[PDB]
Amino acid sequence: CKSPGSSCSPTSYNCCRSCNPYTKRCY
Repeated sequence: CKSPGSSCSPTSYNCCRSCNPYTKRCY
């Protein structure tokens, strides 16, 4: 899994961190 600045739509599970909704990527 990813964690930082990685593309996410809402709960795309692309990252084990969280989805930063300003960049539509992870924190």
